Amino acid sequence: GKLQDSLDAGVGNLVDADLAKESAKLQSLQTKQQLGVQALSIANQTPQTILSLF
Amino acid sequence: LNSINTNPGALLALQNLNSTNTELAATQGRINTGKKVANAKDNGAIWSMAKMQS
Repeated sequence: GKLQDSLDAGVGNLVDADLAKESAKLQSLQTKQQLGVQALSIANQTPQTILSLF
Repeated sequence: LNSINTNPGALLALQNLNSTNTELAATQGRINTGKKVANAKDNGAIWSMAKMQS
């Protein structure tokens, strides 16, 4: 029984993610995704400026 | 460290709880039987010796 407990604890030490870091990485990726789509929005308007030339 | 899938400390507390449950059951057996060696499982040599002398 103790051996099966130690085995499951070791498999958990190998596979389990550290969720406390995952929350930070998740919200940081969300902020970077919103900044990326927003900067892409600014990127889209560059071609239209030349309409003033004509 | 932080994880959902397993918490080793709960397993360790469960192991200590089962150990104290086993010692408690052994003490309760010494209570009802009235003897520190009432059967072969407790101590075979003293039990067989007392059985022959009885």
